[PDB]
Amino acid sequence: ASELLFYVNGRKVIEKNVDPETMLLPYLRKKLRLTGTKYGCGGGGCGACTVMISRYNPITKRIRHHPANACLIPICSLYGAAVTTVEGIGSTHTRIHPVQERIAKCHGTQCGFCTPGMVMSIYTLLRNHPEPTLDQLTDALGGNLCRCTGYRPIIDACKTFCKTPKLFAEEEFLPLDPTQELIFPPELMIMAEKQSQRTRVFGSERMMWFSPVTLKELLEFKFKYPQAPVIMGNTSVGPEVKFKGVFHPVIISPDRIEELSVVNHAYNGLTLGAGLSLAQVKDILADVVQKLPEEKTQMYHALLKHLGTLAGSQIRNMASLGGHIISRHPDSDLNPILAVGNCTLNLLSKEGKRQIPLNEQFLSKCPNADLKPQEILVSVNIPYSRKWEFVSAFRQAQRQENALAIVNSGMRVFFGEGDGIIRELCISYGGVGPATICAKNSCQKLIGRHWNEQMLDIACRLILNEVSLLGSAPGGKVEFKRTLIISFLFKFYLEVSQILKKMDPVHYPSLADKYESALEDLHSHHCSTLKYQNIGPKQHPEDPIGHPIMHLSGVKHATGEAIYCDDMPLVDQELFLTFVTSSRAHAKIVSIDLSEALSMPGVVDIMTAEHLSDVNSFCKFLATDKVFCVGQLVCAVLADSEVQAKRAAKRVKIVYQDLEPLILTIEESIQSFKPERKLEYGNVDEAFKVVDQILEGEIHMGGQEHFYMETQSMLVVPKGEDQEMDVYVSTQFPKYIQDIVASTLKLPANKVMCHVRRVGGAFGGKVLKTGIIAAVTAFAANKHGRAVRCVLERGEDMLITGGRHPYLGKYKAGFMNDGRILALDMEHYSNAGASLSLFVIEMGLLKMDNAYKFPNLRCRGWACRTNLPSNTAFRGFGFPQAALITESCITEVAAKCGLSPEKVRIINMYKEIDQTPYKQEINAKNLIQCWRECMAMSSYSLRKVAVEKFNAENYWKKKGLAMVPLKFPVGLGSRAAGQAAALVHIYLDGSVLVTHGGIEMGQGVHTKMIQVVSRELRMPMSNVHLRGTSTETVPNANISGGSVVADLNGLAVKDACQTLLKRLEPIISKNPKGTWKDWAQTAFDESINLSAVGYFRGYESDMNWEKGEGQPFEYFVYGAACSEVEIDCLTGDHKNIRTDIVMDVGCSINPAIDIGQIEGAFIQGMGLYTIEELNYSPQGILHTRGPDQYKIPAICDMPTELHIALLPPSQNSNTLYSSKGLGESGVFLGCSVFFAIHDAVSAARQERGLHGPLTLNSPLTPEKIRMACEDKFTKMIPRDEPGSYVPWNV
Amino acid sequence: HGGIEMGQGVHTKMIQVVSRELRMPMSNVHLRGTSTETVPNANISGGSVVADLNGLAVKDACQTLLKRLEPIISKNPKGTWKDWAQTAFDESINLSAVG
Amino acid sequence: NKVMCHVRRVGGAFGGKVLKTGIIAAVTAFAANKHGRAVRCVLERGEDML
Amino acid sequence: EAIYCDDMPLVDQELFLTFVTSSRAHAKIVSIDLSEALSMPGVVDIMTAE
Ligand SMILES: Cc1cc2nc3c(=O)[nH]c(=O)nc-3n(C[C@H](O)[C@H](O)[C@H](O)COP(=O)(O)OP(=O)(O)OC[C@H]3O[C@@H](n4cnc5c(N)ncnc54)[C@H](O)[C@@H]3O)c2cc1C
Ligand SMILES: CSc1ccc2c(c1)N(CC[C@@H]1CCCCN1C)c1ccccc1S2
Ligand SMILES: CSc1ccc2c(c1)N(CC[C@@H]1CCCCN1C)c1ccccc1S2
Ligand SMILES: Nc1nc2c(c(=O)[nH]1)N[C@H]1C(S)=C(S)[C@@H](COP(=O)(O)O)O[C@H]1N2
Ligand SMILES: Nc1nc2c(c(=O)[nH]1)N[C@H]1C(S)=C(S)[C@@H](COP(=O)(O)O)O[C@H]1N2
Ligand SMILES: c1ccc2cnncc2c1
Ligand code: MOS
Ligand code: MOS
Ligand code: FES
Ligand code: FES
Repeated sequence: ASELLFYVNGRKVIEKNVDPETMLLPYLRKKLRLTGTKYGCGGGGCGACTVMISRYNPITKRIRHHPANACLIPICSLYGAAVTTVEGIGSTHTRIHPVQERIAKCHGTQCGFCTPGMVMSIYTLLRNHPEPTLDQLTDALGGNLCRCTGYRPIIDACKTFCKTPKLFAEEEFLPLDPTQELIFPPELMIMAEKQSQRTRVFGSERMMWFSPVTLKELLEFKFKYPQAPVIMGNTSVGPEVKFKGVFHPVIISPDRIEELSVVNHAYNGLTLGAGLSLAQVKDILADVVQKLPEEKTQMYHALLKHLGTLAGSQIRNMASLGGHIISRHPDSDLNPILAVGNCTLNLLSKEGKRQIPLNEQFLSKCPNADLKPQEILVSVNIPYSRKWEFVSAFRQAQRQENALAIVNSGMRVFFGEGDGIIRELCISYGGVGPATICAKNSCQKLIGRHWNEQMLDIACRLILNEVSLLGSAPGGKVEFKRTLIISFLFKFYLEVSQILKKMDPVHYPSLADKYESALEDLHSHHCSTLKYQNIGPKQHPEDPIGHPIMHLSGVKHATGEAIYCDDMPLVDQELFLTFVTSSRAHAKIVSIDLSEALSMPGVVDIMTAEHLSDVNSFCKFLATDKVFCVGQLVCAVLADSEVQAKRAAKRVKIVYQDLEPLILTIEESIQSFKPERKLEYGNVDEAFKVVDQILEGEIHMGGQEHFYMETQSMLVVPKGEDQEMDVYVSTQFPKYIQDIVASTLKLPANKVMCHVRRVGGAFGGKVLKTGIIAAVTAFAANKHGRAVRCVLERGEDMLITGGRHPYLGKYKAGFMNDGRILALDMEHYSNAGASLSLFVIEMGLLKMDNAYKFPNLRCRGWACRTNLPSNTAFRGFGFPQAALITESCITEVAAKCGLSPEKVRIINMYKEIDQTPYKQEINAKNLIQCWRECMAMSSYSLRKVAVEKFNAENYWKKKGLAMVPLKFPVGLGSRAAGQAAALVHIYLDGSVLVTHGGIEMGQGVHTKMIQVVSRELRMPMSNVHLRGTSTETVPNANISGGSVVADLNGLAVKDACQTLLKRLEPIISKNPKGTWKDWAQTAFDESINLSAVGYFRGYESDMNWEKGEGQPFEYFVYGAACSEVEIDCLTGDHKNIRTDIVMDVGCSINPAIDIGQIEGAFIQGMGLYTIEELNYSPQGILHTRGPDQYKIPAICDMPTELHIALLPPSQNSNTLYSSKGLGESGVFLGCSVFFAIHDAVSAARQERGLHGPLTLNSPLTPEKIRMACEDKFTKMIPRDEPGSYVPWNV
Repeated sequence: HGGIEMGQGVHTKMIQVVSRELRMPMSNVHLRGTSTETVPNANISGGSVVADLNGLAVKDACQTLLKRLEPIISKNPKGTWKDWAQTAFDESINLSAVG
Repeated sequence: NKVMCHVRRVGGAFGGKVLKTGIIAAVTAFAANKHGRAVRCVLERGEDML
Repeated sequence: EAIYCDDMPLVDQELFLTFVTSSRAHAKIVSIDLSEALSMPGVVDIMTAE
């Protein structure tokens, strides 16, 4: 019956008979046509859907602004609220807001897909803190992920708001005017001013939603519908219904009930209301710890600590305290701390008040200790600590911030009296079972004992007995979890045996000098410097080549006006396509049952391989009789809406029959015929006879998800004449989309056109699978004579799409005692997934050499078919894998030689003039110069001894340092692959329209082409415009990949402009002072054509793989990278302190864009080598929930200090304006972090007496780090027999 | 091309021109329409000369394409257009032309 | 370079789809831009003749 | 199946433009009153030369 009234961007919104299942993110985009708020992941993780919620409190008479993720907000909970969106704060047609201006002009957008989310986080903080500190801004951005920029640009923009040659003019930014901000809509203030008691009701066929606005009403609805969930923030229930198949027919969702918002400062503690957000609790507790004595604020410190790392700011401002406590997540960070602190819950029912303790039995949901079905949590009591009462909280995860815990803990002690006899003890752990667990029996046995090391040894063992983990346990990481449990117990000992020394120094002993670093955690600050050339006096001041010109679409990224593929409006009567994918790794499809699915609401069609017949293949789209991996396409469900399609897809019943063998690993794939790729240089077998030492070793390397922020997206629109299709798709290869769609429809290419304006990141993962999906989508569209849209959710996308190839490298190395590798016999193995990969092996081998001359070399490679998602090409294209393995070989030799890796790197380096394994002459002057400048700027030698100084002084924390050189050759297989084309029109007003085969993915290609046009035609960039990329305008264009897009399309764009000048030479000479409008007009008047095709034939390139020699590369991008880290030997955490990068780029066409490519590549590499990890079960299922969640780098992961230098220009008359195409280059430089961690672990291994075989694999995770730092805790843990259990992973 | 189909059958005549000049069936040629995004600065479709003048421009483009493909066509006289186009791409010869 | 005009076919013209067509398109595009919306203008036969 | 301009599908949220035309051959426009017209259902805007 009730109406849903709220505001969005100042404008009233009324929905009558509203569906209560409607979420805000869909509503904004589809119903309000506000497409700036984006879909990234759909679980609150990435912050792409960040918005501002505003509410008036009629009691306190103040407007409260908080951030939130729109993907989890149900619109029925917005009654009387004011949503603000990226569009709301400014636009190009109104006026640009400063946050929008600065994030763009600081070059903080590349692909731009994360920009609106960043803007709304920044904007929201500024509305609460107009004069902020940088900490407050970076804390707000804790939940905001970016895959392109590396964060530094966004942090520079944040600094401009903080009181305290460049890429951007900070002084030119208009100042923030807090008095001229958006007024909170006055009507909502009037609505709140009358405290209506009317309980609101919304409904549909599926759901009934009750919003009680009083406590009396709330309890009345809790009696009626006892099993209905009380929705507050929807950050627990929301993700469960979204992808754990849960459904609630009745929802109770109360408004701000004053009893649930209580903040009572009691005599013996405080009572916090169940409706308070976690962010509000953090403020309340941060306030009291600053104004009460430390003796009483012990519990509030522990909660503060874990609230600092709990998700990001968006989830904290949504999630409620009561919701946290009641939802009882096993990996809850707060509940273990609450468990140990004698906290009690204030319950309330219709039939009265009640109070129960928050104990292990409550956390394990024992009915007699739980809430009754008819009652609610009103508030929680958290008492003040007494004298000699101490509490600590610990946690470890994949990264420091915005990531679920692997293990966490709360631990309390009580001594009383003052002596050292322990009188109470509660020790709770999370992430080690289905619920939070208290070691009640261990603690009972420890009562009466003293606080000494003899307690620890026994306390560790009976804890290890009590908190048992089966080797098959959910989450995996069993051996690591075991260690963390006792390693936190060790840290707790040290914290307590220190506050005791502080308070009572004569009785208790001082800590061991080397041990003290265990207590301080690894915090952060973000410093950076950017060196580059700035030509110059010779050049015309309006020539834009060399200048740091902002990305053309950058401000539109900031305002949300940039249209990405799904942002295209609803086409009349369009349908939606979604796929049923395989749930088995290698099985026979015995049957499919579409009966229930076909009958369901909105369903137009469901296609199997049968229904595609002879057009189910290219150069198979849907599975036929067998499946060969999880995530393979099986059915295509077509419906009138997205929800209807997803619903019907879940009721498609497929039954399988598993098949042997189930091949998952590379070793398993090695047991018909694979083609070999080989490089022979010198004579390896004779070299092995004349070397001081021989060394065998290997390293495995994990894959990598692309994690483009824009998921796979397309709109396929049939014209309704001559079977014409228009295909709008986020892809890197329009020509391939054209071909596969045309082929599928059995049409000539002239009927199918593919159009691409922009792609929200790609990195290689928007090519082959994109076309398969576009082919299937276009089949449906043609079949039903309707436009069809296919956009994948993040889970589907990661499963359906591939990743980077996992590698295995095997090497046998002969070397001298000074560290010269005179013989090397290399083997590469790529994990291909279900299909072939060999392109990647080839580039692996050709770029394997990197910075080093290997005078006798035998490099061999083989792609390996497994039953996992079919992996694709990735930014780096074999080099990140092939380079790491040679550095691994170098590091193992260094160890045997007693020399540092950097001495072995410099002794094996290519000389100024030298030759590659494939007989190409190279000028490695800039390789050497990059290495030297990187040693100098980083002050390597001085920091080297500072790290050795630290390591000799610290036992439980170590630092490490590494430097790595870069040679990234650029060049495709052949001349035809590197050809490119453009089309340039000059209109009679003098304005220019240009286009070309290249695709904007965030790399700023289109910006560079306008810079090229500006130079060549001698006109401002404002006078040139580009719409996008199309097969209708420029045919037969090659893939946008290989670090050469701007490089090659730039030459074609140049070619077109020069053709136009040749024609206009007569016109220009007769009127030198004339404008372009005059020249264009007088050209038309004299019948001179003002349209021209541009063309570049391509770089000459060849490779004879029989002989193993050729000229495949046009030029070489050189560099070096130094990185420093500190590790936590107890937990396995690490911090990246500093990273210095020097890079030969030739003459940069745009140093803002080119520096942005280095940072992005570097951070994408850093992730690959450290924190990015895909977990697969023994049955080939990808794990995607809990601590198994996949984590790209965040702001917390970004190096604290970052220096980037570009080497002065080098003159290369074979490329566009002597520039070098980077983009892929910097990825490998992130292994500097890998080897810095490798060094740090070696320091702990040397001190402790652990010599010999140190092979750490990539990704170098906290699991791998901590288990490498062996000690009494690693040797102590329980261990299972290898084959006695089935593991969760590997 | 810059010309507009008003019912006078201009587009039909341009495909007839393309069919003669490239020596291919009319079924192998397609036209979608007219656009300032593809062909700039086009004069009015009037004066009894639309097909007349746009036909000469369409002819001009086809001949430009043959000049480039003359090497390709002589080495393989029996070949199809698919073969000639493919081998043109393989040898970095442009297959787009203004008329 | 910001404005593109696309024409697939015309259902007869004979000279009468030039100057007034552009006037109407100019006015129509002013509205579309003003309100940030697609705008369609199709005349009835009486209006058209007048 | 031949698509003419008005045969193009409804674009999402598109508006419609129609003209008020002159009913006199040579006269002065002493005034225009858009008051009733502006208040009526669906009306987004009415433009004069102003
Ligand atoms: C992206 C993301 C990251 C996260 N990261 C972390 C992390 O790092 N660490 C961590 O510890 N947690 C994390 N969480 C979990 C989060 O803290 C909880 O989901 C949240 O605290 C639950 O609060 P809520 O208000 O959303 O509960 P809701 O989803 O609204 O409700 C959950 C349950 O509690 C019940 N309930 C709620 N209020 C009451 C009441 N007053 N009386 C009775 N029953 C009630 C409901 O009936 C329901 O069954 C994360 C969640 C997300 C989505
Ligand atoms: C590669 S040097 C270069 C690069 C960009 C521009 C430029 C020169 N000129 C020359 C002025 C020309 C002379 C020829 C016809 C058009 N008029 C404007 C400008 C001068 C002043 C403002 C903007 C520009 S744009
Ligand atoms: C102006 S003479 C003219 C006009 C139209 C066609 C034509 C000749 N040819 C030549 C065959 C060419 C030879 C060159 C390459 C392509 N093959 C088909 C045809 C023969 C048979 C069927 C259709 C056609 S299309
Ligand atoms: N922001 C952004 N940068 C990116 C990519 C991307 O998808 N987004 N892709 C990379 C890849 S894999 C390649 S091959 C190059 C291609 O463009 P370029 O040749 O102009 O550098 O861009 C790189 N940089
Ligand atoms: N069916 C049809 N035929 C038509 C017209 C038309 O609108 N429809 N316009 C005429 C006019 S006024 C001119 S100028 C010519 C232009 O086309 P052409 O030069 O190709 O004949 O077509 C003539 N024939
Ligand atoms: C198909 C898929 C990926 C590719 C990456 N780089 N070059 C060519 C490719 C062809
Ligand atoms: O060539 Mo980039 O898409 S791996
Ligand atoms: O030239 Mo025809 O439109 S009178
Ligand atoms: S946070 Fe909602 S889209 Fe990723
Ligand atoms: S620009 Fe931030 S995700 Fe691409």
